[PDB]
Amino acid sequence: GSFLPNSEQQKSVDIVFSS
Amino acid sequence: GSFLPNSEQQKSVDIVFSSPQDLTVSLIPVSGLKAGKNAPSAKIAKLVVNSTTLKEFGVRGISNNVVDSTGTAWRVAGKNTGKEIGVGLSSDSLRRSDSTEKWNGVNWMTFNSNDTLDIVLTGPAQNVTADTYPITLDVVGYQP
Amino acid sequence: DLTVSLIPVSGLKAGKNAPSAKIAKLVVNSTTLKEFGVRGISNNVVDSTGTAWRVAGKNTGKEIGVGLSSDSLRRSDSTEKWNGVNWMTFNSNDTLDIVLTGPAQNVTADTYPITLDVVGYQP
Repeated sequence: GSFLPNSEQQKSVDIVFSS
Repeated sequence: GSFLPNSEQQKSVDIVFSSPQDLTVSLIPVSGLKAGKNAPSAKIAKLVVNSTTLKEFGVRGISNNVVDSTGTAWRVAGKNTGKEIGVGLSSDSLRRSDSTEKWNGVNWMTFNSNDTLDIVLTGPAQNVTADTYPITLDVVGYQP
Repeated sequence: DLTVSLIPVSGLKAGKNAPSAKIAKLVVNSTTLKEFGVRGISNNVVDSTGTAWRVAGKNTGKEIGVGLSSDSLRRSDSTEKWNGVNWMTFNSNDTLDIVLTGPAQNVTADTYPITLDVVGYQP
């Protein structure tokens, strides 16, 4: 039971609905 | 009777409930998405998590307006005009989830590190506008 | 002399474990001697005969109860003193389980040590 900040990872992407 | 002191022996072993564990991370937009009245549960992104049969990972919603204690329900504002839209993990993915874990008290929702958890516009439907909307996810090796 | 082997049980579960869940199996074979005495060894032994003691999680530093099973204590031949210090004796070429003493304990998801002094005896 625990958490490794070593693997606390961030990730972002851009979505685009067309119209 | 008697005890032989030369035959005494200290023997020792360890019992192992091995918490340790890790995970992998990547995210992909799916193309061919349109403005206006989208469907309920319409998939717009895909968190990819797979590896050497690794066991759990933890994830949250990351934005200006996160709206839950457990983790994994948030809203995102656009770039061009700035209307808000609801986003979230899918209703199947919340049933795949494994637990609600409390890193020193901070909740995280957990998932087997063996999936493609799909992201959806959660609700009733939303009349979305032709505009950009970023998403962000922090992902962590929650250890069982 | 004696030939000892202590064997961990596999498939154990983090957190709430079965009442007396089996955690290890002491083995003591010997050609010459009919019996052996045994005690456990730790920073907090909890009875006079040394068969109930406590040990702790290495990664997290928290305790668990450990000891010989209520079946295993009833296989003893006799309680015998070695200059006043007790040792429950048991027949050689036999196996004795180790269990989580007390009710369904909570095992805090870690690694735990065990240490046992075994000694021969000749009735």
